Amino acid sequence: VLRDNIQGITKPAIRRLARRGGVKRISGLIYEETRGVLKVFLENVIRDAVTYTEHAKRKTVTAMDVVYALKRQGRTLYGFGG
Amino acid sequence: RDNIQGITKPAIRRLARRGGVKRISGLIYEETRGVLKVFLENVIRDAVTYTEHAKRKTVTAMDVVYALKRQGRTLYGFGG
Amino acid sequence: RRKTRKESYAIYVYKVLKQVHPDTGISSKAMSIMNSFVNDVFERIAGEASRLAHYNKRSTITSREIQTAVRLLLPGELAKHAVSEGTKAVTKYTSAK
Amino acid sequence: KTRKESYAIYVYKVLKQVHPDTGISSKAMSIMNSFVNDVFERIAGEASRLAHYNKRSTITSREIQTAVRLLLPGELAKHAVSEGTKAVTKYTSAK
Amino acid sequence: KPHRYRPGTVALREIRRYQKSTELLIRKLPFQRLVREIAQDFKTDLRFQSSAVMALQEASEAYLVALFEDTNLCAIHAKRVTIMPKDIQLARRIRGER
Amino acid sequence: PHRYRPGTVALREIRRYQKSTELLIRKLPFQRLVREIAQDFKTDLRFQSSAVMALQEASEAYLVALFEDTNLCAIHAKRVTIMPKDIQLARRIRGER
Amino acid sequence: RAKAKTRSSRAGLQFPVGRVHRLLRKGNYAERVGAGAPVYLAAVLEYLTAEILELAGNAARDNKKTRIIPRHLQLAVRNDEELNKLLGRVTIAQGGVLPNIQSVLLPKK
Amino acid sequence: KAKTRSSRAGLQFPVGRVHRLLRKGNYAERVGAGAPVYLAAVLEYLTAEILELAGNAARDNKKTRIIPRHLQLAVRNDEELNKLLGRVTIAQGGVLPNIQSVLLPK
DNA sequence: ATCGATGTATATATCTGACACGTGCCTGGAGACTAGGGAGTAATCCCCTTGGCGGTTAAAACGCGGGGGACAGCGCGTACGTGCGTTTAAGCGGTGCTAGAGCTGTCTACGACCAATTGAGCGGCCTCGGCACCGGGATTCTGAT
DNA sequence: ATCAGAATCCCGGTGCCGAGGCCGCTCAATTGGTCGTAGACAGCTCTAGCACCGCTTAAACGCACGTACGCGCTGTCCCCCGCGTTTTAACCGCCAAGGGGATTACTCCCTAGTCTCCAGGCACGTGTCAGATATATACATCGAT
Repeated sequence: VLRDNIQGITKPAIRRLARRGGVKRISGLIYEETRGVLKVFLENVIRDAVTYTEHAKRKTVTAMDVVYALKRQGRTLYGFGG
Repeated sequence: RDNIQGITKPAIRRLARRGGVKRISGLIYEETRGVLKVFLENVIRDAVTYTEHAKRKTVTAMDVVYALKRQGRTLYGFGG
Repeated sequence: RRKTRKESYAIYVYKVLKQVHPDTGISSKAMSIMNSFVNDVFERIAGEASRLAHYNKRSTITSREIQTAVRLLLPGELAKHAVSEGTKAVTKYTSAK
Repeated sequence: KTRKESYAIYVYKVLKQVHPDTGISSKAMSIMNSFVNDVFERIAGEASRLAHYNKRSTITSREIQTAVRLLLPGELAKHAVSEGTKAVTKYTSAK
Repeated sequence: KPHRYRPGTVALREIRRYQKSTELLIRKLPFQRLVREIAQDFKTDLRFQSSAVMALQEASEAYLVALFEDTNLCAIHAKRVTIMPKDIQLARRIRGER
Repeated sequence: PHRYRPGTVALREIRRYQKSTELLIRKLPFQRLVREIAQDFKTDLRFQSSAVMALQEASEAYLVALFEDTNLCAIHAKRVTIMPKDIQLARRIRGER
Repeated sequence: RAKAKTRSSRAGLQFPVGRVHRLLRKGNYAERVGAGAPVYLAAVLEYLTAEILELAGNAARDNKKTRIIPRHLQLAVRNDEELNKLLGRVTIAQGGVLPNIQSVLLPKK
Repeated sequence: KAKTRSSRAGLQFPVGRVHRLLRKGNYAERVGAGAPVYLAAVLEYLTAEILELAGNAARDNKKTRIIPRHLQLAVRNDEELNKLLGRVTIAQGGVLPNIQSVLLPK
């Protein structure tokens, strides 16, 4: 059972994500806040994708399942099938 | 015309009070009139599109509900 | 003439109301809101089940598709209880004729 | 079946029509194919809702035109609508 | 001296009163004239069902009230109480409307 | 020795990562995080490599757009540093919080 | 010929299974529609109606009323978290808003 | 000898495939003859617009091959297609090179 | 200004794998013919939208005083950016194997379809009680003392 | 703490109009039967996901240090609030007209369905060239003086 993998989203990764977003200066609690936000977003999308998977009676989460999960929330993603 | 000024300053203040606003700058009224004119233009353009498709000459409530639904804001109690 | 039939969920909403609140009534505008809500949730669940059947190259909407669409759209406690009610209804209906 | 259906060749033909010296990456190809599928699904769903609202049982050029005017932004909608009626006119003339 | 409430008391009373009630806060004939003026640009000689203008007004007022909620939140974020147009612009930009 | 003025290496990083296209989260810890999150919904799951890649693309796009709105609402507060209250305001205005 | 029995009565529902079946068939959702799909859908619609109507009747009691008006539906929806999530993008006409003042705006001593 | 419907309409997109997708996609019980023609023309236009702006973007980066970065630049730089794809994420597309004025050095 | 550090762009050469083209096939699209039903069109009716008059009253407009809040300036201290040495694990490349996605074949349960029946559901009519409007006393709450 | 005044809450009375119920009707759901087909299940293939080992090296991490920025405090002035007075136009009611929205009936043409065929598009294969990588270098920009 995989555990404590939310800290694998390291502090420099969050700082790079902020730099791409245009953020020039970052607080110290932004890292924990961003890990929580990312955990919530991933929980929602992975729950929708695992629901799509279980409907097809598969055990492997297809990329098209993730695309349909994203489309369901309105976060349409191009480049992994239509 | 003067019709956008028909959305008076006290009406905008009442809308802000319902929104929970305690203090209002003097330029909020013109800003809000502009915001309302653009939201209204988008909804009414889509409603008149739905009307013209039906070959009608009147804008029905249903068409407004459909235009709103396309905008992603859904109105309950006007039909649908 | 006689006005053509406009179907609505008014009487069914009223039956459910008399079951949950036997003495509480409902205005006409609130009944129209409940009718719009039932139509909206119906078209959401039906569109999601349609998309589910289309994704899996299938051509029938079953209780499976409606259950998965309820799991997708409805929030988890609401989905869990709606799935329980729908499953209970499909079993009791299949048990009878 | 082993075959999969995509808009690769048609996108390439349009690309050669527009910029007849430029290729396109496979990732960008997948993005263009999913873009065509997504826009098709939007326009077709809007035309289906349109035919359902007016108690019609057929998608015609009018419903596609109205769905284009609904979803596409005004410059895009205007030029796509004018060309679409030109294409329908060309098809009916040639039959 | 005639009694005067301290600046911001009547504002809070108005907040409570208009959050307690449900009537439309824009006068119906000005909004109706505005709707017909705006629709004059998309098709001439249009007509409107009364319930169409009523639905447009309900939607417009709900949109403006939610916008003023977000505007007030981002005004308080800037350690302020007055809402400025830059607050409205921030709320619309974060909401993906600009 | 030579040292840069606090803020220009940050702007250099901003220009670098806004000109670039690589993924900014390491792929293996993100994949492990995806596995850990998905084990709750269903045990013994499997993921296509493209599925985890799509999840990562969506996560990085979402976080970058959230940081854009966070930056905007931090400048709105006449600051340059982004605080957690900035993220909370951006999510509350977006309609997710 | 056997006495007619409604599908809703067979399923033990108040919502119309037959009308939901006709709407699924005419709604252009699939070329075919299962037999238990309108039963399941009518059960889900009846449950969601029961949830909102129970909360709205509670809100109407709290305002000492015996009719449900749009204000009571709005209060019932926005006061429950899960239904407010389900109806987040939804505007309820004549519903008003939730009474909510930010604590910074309240007066001080 | 059979002449294809795309050549009749004067399009590159397949009128036959669009008609088949309309008929099987459960949009209506019937599909008019001009509907796939109109839809194929509109889809071809959006493809042509995206690809024209992406080819311009590829020329700006001195490339002769459209990659996702050029599609992202084409989409986010034009306004109409940014409105059209405003809720859409493009994989490997990156972001627009935008820095806020307040953060620039004094 | 200025020069030095310094990262970043730019120009060229090797490689490499992925894209652009060919081929064979097969299955999906085109020509042709059919029925049938959906949509186009024309007449009708009535309802519901538009337009006008009048009053009247509540709301909008306007003026004004002032207070409190926006905003600018300043000081400080601490948290964050930058750099550097260390360490840690991500990445890449090869290899294994087996679970499970995917395809095919078969057949039976199940849903479309269709005709006859009828009872649930809808439109219309009527009435009474919930609610709304009015008015007046009670309570709350605010601000000046 | 107190107290007066303004606003709101509450309590009761009267009315009114819309919600609730009843009844006729009609058409849409039910029942019973038939038939095609789709999807459930078995079985076979073979792809790719998972697991592992090893090496490398670039990224993460811990820490030191300085300083820029967040934040708290203070002063000022301006501009929004709140209230009194005037004006105006929104609203309610009432009436008139007509136009267009909904309905029905008739027709015809337009699309589904089937058949027959054939060519386009899609796996497989291949080769070659654009771009990735590497290296040196030039160049502009940042920084301390």
